[PDB]
Amino acid sequence: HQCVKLNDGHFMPVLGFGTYAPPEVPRSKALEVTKLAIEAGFRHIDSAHLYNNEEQVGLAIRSKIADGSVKREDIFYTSKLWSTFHRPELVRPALENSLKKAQLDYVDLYLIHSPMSLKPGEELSPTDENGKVIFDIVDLCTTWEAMEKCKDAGLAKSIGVSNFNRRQLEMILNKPGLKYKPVCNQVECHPYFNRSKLLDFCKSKDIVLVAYSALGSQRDKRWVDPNSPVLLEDPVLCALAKKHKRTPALIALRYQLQRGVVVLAKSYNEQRIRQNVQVFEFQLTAEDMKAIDGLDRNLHYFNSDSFASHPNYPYS
Ligand SMILES: NC(=O)c1ccc[n+]([C@@H]2O[C@H](COP(=O)([O-])OP(=O)(O)OC[C@H]3O[C@@H](n4cnc5c(N)ncnc54)[C@H](OP(=O)(O)O)[C@@H]3O)[C@@H](O)[C@H]2O)c1
Ligand SMILES: O=C(O)C1(c2ccc(-c3cc(Cl)cc(Cl)c3)c(F)c2)CC1
Repeated sequence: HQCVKLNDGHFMPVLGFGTYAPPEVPRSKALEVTKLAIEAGFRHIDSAHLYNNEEQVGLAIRSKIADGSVKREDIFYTSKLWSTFHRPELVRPALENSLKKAQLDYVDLYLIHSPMSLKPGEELSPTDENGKVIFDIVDLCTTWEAMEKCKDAGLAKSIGVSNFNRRQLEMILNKPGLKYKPVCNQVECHPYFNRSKLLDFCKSKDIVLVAYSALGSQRDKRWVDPNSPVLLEDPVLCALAKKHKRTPALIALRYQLQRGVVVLAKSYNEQRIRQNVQVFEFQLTAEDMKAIDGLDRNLHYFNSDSFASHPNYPYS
């Protein structure tokens, strides 16, 4: 039930529910499982305009609020500005549109989803006559300024970023007249890509690293190489799981918590959802932690093939 204090004074629960499902998963499932996650103890819910599920996620919270299970102030709710909305004048309207879909007065946290700005307009993934995604050039410091206006108007209690590397964080950090540092940076983080260098950097700046694909990602065929290793079949995680008689997933989650990383976990399965809350019931030894440290293989599960050429692609 622990939270971590953010550098603007707000608190964030260290365990979060990921809500993204691919589009073939029907939208009514996001409503169901967000309800199950709250019943199970999740209070930190991660969504995004890209996910096409914020209305369902908002309806889940409203329902659990109306049945007396939680109050609005107990729920930590996250959304993200998609990359077609980086131009500063589009940021407050994008946030306001998310608030209307979810039917909430504020978000607990608003993020820049990705630093790879994209052609503004209505399509989430605008593409040219030759199938290429269409980039756009935007000064992210102006985007950030508009983010800061959103906190001031109280529509976002906290603001942060996602998928930034060190050079992009410093750019916000070294901004003349910077009012609010980012509270966090949400990045792909798991034993095969542990981001120890970035984590050390964010720790020195009082910026929380938040892990996604902490369980090795959904291995979606649009993005993930089928030949890539399966995180949860890893013999060291499996050996550790038997020792504590937990599960591999639970080893992977506990690893992030003990190194001070806030960890997300997606599951659309009732039983696995309730299992993940058990991450608070045990602890790994310092030597288990070193063993997991040695799995790092610089492996990004997400294959960028029209994105590697983006000037702001963060694995450059
Ligand atoms: N900011 C970004 O760019 C970004 C990028 C990616 C993701 N995210 C967010 O963070 C979340 C990241 O997670 P992810 O979507 O990449 O998937 P993930 O958390 O890495 O999970 C991958 C798979 O593990 C399964 N799983 C969950 N619990 C399990 C358990 N106890 N035992 C065995 N398997 C289990 C799930 O399958 P089942 O559903 O069948 O249980 C899930 O599909 C996303 O949902 C999204 O909210 C953000
Ligand atoms: O859950 C998410 O946020 C998704 C996602 C997954 C990955 C990315 C992403 C991938 C690469 Cl290779 C690079 C960057 Cl900056 C973001 C992204 F922008 C969005 C699956 C929709």
